[PDB]
Amino acid sequence: NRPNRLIVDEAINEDNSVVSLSQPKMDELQLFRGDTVLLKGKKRREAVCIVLSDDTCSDEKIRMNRVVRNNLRVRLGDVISIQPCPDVKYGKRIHVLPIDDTVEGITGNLFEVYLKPYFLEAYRPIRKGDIFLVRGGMRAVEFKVVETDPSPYCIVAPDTVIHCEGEPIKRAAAEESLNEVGYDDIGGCRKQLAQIKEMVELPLRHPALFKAIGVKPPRGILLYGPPGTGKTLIARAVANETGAFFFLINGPEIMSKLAGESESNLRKAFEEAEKNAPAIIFIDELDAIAPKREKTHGEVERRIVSQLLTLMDGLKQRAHVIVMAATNRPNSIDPALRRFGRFDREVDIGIPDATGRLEILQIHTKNMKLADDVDLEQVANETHGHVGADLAALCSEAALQAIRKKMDLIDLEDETIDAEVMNSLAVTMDDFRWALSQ
Amino acid sequence: GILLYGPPGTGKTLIARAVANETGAFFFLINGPEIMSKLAGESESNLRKAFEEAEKNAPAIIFIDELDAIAPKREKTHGEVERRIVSQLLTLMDGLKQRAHVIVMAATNRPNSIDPALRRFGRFDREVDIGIPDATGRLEILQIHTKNMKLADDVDLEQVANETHGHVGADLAALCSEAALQAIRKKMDLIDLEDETIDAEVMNSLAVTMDDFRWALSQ
Amino acid sequence: NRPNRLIVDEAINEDNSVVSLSQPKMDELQLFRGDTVLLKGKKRREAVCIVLSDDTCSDEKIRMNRVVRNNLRVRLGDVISIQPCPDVKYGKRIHVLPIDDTVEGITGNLFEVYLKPYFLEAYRPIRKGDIFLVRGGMRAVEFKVVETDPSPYCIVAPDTVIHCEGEPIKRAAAEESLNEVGYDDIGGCRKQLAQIKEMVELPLRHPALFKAIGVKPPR
Amino acid sequence: NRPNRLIVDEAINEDNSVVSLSQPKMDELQLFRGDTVLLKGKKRREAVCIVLSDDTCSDEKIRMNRVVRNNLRVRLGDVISIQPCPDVKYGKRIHVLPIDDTVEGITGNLFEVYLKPYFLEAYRPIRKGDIFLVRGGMRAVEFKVVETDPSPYCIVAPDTVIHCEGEPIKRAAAEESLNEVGYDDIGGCRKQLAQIKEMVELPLRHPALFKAIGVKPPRGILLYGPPGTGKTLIARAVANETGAFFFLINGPEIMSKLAGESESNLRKAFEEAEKNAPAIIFIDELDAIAPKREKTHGEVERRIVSQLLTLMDGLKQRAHVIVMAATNRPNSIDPALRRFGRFDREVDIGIPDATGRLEILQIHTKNMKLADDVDLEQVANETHGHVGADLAALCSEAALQAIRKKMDLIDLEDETIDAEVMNSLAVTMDDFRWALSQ
Amino acid sequence: KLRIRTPSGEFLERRFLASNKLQIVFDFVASKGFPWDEYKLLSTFPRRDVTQLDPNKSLLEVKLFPQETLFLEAKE
Amino acid sequence: KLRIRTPSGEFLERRFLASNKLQIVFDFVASKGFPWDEYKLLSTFPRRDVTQLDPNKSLLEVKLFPQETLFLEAKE
Ligand SMILES: Nc1ncnc2c1ncn2[C@@H]1O[C@H](COP(=O)(O)OP(=O)(O)O)[C@@H](O)[C@H]1O
Ligand SMILES: Nc1ncnc2c1ncn2[C@@H]1O[C@H](COP(=O)(O)OP(=O)(O)O)[C@@H](O)[C@H]1O
Ligand SMILES: Nc1ncnc2c1ncn2[C@@H]1O[C@H](COP(=O)(O)OP(=O)(O)O)[C@@H](O)[C@H]1O
Ligand SMILES: Nc1ncnc2c1ncn2[C@@H]1O[C@H](COP(=O)(O)OP(=O)(O)O)[C@@H](O)[C@H]1O
Repeated sequence: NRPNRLIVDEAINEDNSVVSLSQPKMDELQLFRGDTVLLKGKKRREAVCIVLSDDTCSDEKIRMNRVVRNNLRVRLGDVISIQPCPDVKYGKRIHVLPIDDTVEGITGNLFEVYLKPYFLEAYRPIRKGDIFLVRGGMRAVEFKVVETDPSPYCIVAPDTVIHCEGEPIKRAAAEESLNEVGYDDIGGCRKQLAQIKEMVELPLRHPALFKAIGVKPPRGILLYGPPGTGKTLIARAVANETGAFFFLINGPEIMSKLAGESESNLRKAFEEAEKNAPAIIFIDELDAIAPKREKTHGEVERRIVSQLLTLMDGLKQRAHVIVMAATNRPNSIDPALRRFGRFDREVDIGIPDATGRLEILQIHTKNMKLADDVDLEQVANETHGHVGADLAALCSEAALQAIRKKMDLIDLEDETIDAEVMNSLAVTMDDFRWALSQ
Repeated sequence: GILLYGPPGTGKTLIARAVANETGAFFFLINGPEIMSKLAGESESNLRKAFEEAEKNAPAIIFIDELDAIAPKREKTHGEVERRIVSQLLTLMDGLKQRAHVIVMAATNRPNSIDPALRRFGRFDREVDIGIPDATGRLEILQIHTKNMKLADDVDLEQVANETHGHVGADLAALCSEAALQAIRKKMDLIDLEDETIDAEVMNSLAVTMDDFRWALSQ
Repeated sequence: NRPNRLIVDEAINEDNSVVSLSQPKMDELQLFRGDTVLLKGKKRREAVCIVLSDDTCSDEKIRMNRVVRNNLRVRLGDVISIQPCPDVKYGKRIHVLPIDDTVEGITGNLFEVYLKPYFLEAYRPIRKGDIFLVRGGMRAVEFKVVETDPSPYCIVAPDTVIHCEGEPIKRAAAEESLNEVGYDDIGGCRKQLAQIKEMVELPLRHPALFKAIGVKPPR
Repeated sequence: NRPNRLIVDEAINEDNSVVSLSQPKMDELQLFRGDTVLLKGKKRREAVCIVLSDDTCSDEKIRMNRVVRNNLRVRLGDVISIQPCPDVKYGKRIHVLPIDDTVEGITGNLFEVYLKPYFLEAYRPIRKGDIFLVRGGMRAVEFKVVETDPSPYCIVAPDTVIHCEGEPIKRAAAEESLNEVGYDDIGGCRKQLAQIKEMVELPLRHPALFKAIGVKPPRGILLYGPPGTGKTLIARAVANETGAFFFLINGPEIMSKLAGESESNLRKAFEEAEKNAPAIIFIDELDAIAPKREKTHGEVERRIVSQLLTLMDGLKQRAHVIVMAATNRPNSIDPALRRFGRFDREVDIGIPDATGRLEILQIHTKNMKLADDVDLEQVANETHGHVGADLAALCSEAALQAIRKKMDLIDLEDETIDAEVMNSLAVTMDDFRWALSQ
Repeated sequence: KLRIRTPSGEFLERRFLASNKLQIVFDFVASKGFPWDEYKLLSTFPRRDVTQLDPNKSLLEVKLFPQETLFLEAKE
Repeated sequence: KLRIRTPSGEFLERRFLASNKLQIVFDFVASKGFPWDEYKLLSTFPRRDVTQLDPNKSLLEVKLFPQETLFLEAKE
């Protein structure tokens, strides 16, 4: 409508305090790099951020991280309003408190470990009632801004007093965990993720439309790839990002149950999804439930496959349920699953390139202090033929080595490390080397 | 008994339902998977029930979808409960009196899929091959599936028909859907103003363009 | 902290009365080959041993057999304190009794079979409340030192009277069987054992850490 | 020391008159965008060009197209000298003549078709004795600058008289065809091409080194990929770009010969290569000569495999011969070929991504007039699973359709088209569509 | 910083802030005997005619690179 | 065009050509009560301290964007 309205898009820069616009749009709106902007979203929520320019950003779109989106209570594809906020005063006193779930087990001075370096010389704009995320000591903590010096907005500047009262707040019902999986946790499947996004856009984000139109939305999406490529991740992310109910069916779980309990659980899954729609069902290890008729020895197994087919077929268009399933290759599974109504769409999540590996490594080192000696590009380059799971494990193994080495040196009075010492602990390239060498 | 043999998506279920509607006959659908999902006798009961119901509301067409699920060849039929079901079907078919005014239509991929007993004199004694369509047929199918759609002048359904080599009806139908949804998706971005999730009117104002088809064909 | 603190490591020499240090560390602590040392561990438990030098021993580590570890109530990877104990007096009378489980079926004079050759010209340092292990006659017997001449420590020297009262003692809850399997019972898998050790170190020996961190340990 | 010396690198911009430097280097040398520069190379050859700035260009390197390299008689990795040339005067009269090979069959006014739009408002610096390349009418013509107004250099400016006398010049021995295959003709195998480049650098470009050192250079490189991925291209390009003798062995050809004639031809190939070293031998369809011992029915076939092994083994390090061979998969060929001395290195040339497809399409439309309606990106996107050969053929088919359509309209007095009308003919998107639809 | 060449090939140098409208550049060329009517301002690599670009747009918006060589030709 | 913020958070605006040495910017901040010794000039997104960058380098070379917000903090 008005040019101040833009469409929420994914973020190139992962800094909580940054939003991105096309230079055209910035010019049009007379915005200068670094200008504090005020963003308005749903539930009359508001947020203040720093604007920068992204070449890739479409003129009608804004790029914001998931922190901002949550604060504005918007999802990807929603519309927001942007206005300048030049009245930003270096506020004197801010009061921030952590959310309980995020700080369980953490036993540090949250200020020194999290808050201090977050805000330090950042000149970060903050608003009351904002929840922000600080990563470190192999964790990520969510803090809510309980009070700010100027009541609406403030810039946390060097002399800004940051106060933590030290009583962890509860999580309100509308507040979503930033520890939930999102697209930002998935690296390397850009194009595939994009396809799936498009597929689920209308059915999940705009269900009503299907009452008005006779066009049939895609019902089943089959994610084929080797193990550890992030198929489960993708499904969960899509659910979270579209705000859809997620029901997990795990092949082994189903097959562990006796006789009808299998099929009951299957039906129940479908029914539950139908009820909490819009919904995504994810079938992990579909090959376990529904192999080819050749490999299907025994009648109980055939019954289960049959049930699944019927269940899929029984999904009405108005049910607003998408079923996503993961398997190794299409040749793994009974071809009936690929019929018109059933898994009619396939996406291939494959082994990533070095570029993708780098993104994956980045994702899995985000809560880690990495020494300057760490060359994730090197790691990316040498880790030929590795899938996400491999890389993730490599990062773990490196961390644990680091910890192991330090635990030996904590033979003095020092406790089992600590949140602080964990935050002081840097994973070094040698740690990665140990892992790669193992 | 009429046996409709063809690859998936050729419109076997369509044909049966159409014939029923056009002749004004009761239509009972038996779906292989559904039957086989049931436990033990519940399978065979449901089979009997289908036949009985049809007999009652005759003239009637029974359609067996995915007949290969109910009645594979004796080789592929591992286990006795499965053999019982095939047997039941044979008996049920045989038990159909001429006076019953019931035709049974069944769909499968190839005659070699199914137990040859089904092709005996009384049983599925007639076969029709519904095959992959020619370009001419593809065009008709595209036309059918764009009938409720506003198509821009740029749309060349003949082009689409020509380039969609080896596509069956289901493929074409899906292509049309995908094109529509793309169109909607594009417009939903522009409805960022004040308008709700489209509308009957805006849906009617929305034209699917050749680019929309192109996106679909390219996907 | 203080250099007297070291990390418990596996033992190259399986003699109950021997602990091993790097020569550097021995020099640093001014320790002479054969010097009796006093080791302090958890539950305020204590033990006295003979120190020797191992080339392979890392400077920050001590090598002790499983006997010692149990007496110090420490496990591999724990920290202990080492101080010299030059006040070791050839004690006159020690009283040792076997643990019941270890002597079931054994029908000898424990002295002649086990105790005598264990201590004989060994000049072994002993402390009260120590459990030691003597191997022979296709068995291994655990004896507890119930009383020593000088109350804390003693060196069992030739003229030392060794007395067994002949009532087998019960096993207290904190006391672990030396007939349990340990790394000392595994030969040939050095490198593989090392890998597994590392794998289980943090999850088994330091579980708490996993509350504070989001890294996933090997399952 | 001296900073005017730079290392010849591949070219991002394919304009004949452009060379690229890092801005740092341009600043260091006080160069302004568009400044005419004089480049000095081997055989005391010289060239004048326009300088621009490439981000990717390493400070110590210069990017120049193959036209320039040839004019400077340098190869990739050579060193050149750059000096400013501000004394360049808009020259009055230049005289250019085409090389015979390039113009065979061309029957146009070379001026209007090639020369005019090349120079038009380009303000191109030219030097006497330069050979430049103009692409059009599904051909590329090489012209030599025979005379220029100011004797050394000139800028061809609007009023510059361009004269073509119309006697095609012969090709001198040092002058290389720009119709020869080079890296610029290979799209999509960036990383693989880079590896091969490194492999052959020292043995082909610096053979002498192997007299001084005892390190063994790679002898055999095995290029594995599906058909049409450009394995033959790669080999020929590498040969051309390194200036090495290229001997082609084609499996079928060898196997067509009777008995010893096979093995003789094999030996001869090796001997010939040895003689004209540094050399690359390329074995096309190696699977024909050397299948696995299982599939090798008959003794004459086994003899040939054996011969090849011995021939490979018999290559002394000082021979300065690299053997490159192409096959579908390593499982195709006798495993003995992968021993230490033999094909000890494998590179996988795979199916290209859309990005690579676009490059390939660009390569194959370079001599073609494409209407504005042509969207090569579209073509690239929709041509999933296509290899280079597929794309190349698509471009041909589109061209020929275009020609076919026009040939109908040339039903008037006009002859079978012409160089001119061919140059006037544009391939349209519909032409591509026809091809894609076929 | 723009280096403009006369049709005789004489270099003319001037610096303008990117915020300056293209008209500022036009006036600069209009200072010498180069009217917008009688003369065109051409760009090479890329090839464009700045003359016909909107004068009100910023030098940044007319996509003129921090350094650009420009040429003058009579609109004849 | 650089917008520099005082430690009190007051915007100071000035335009310099990219060719201008960073020293020109230093002198501008040195105009107000902000000596190089007593005050630092910080950049955010990216995070850097321009104060310590070479004054002789061009504003383009010091990688200052055509628009950049900068901040002043006492070197304490
Ligand atoms: N593309 C990816 N980007 C980031 N992490 C990934 C990716 N693929 C896998 N992982 C990591 O591997 C873990 C296991 O992968 P998972 O989602 O189970 O995939 P799959 O379903 O193929 O086994 C994920 O939680 C994540 O840590
Ligand atoms: N010939 C056709 N004409 C129109 N639509 C068709 C045709 N063939 C297939 N379809 C479409 O594909 C869908 C799936 O085919 P269906 O009728 O179930 O037959 P089959 O049993 O061969 O899959 C049809 O409902 C219709 O949407
Ligand atoms: N590496 C070893 N060191 C010591 N004893 C061993 C070793 N390997 C096997 N043994 C002996 O062999 C017996 C069988 O060992 P066990 O753990 O059952 O092996 P596995 O699980 O491989 O069958 C054990 O009683 C043990 O005495
Ligand atoms: N990567 C590529 N870049 C450019 N052209 C290619 C590429 N791959 C294939 N081609 C085209 O296809 C033709 C056949 O390639 P060729 O070298 O014979 O491949 P292969 O050796 O795998 O059969 C080449 O002449 C070229 O035009």
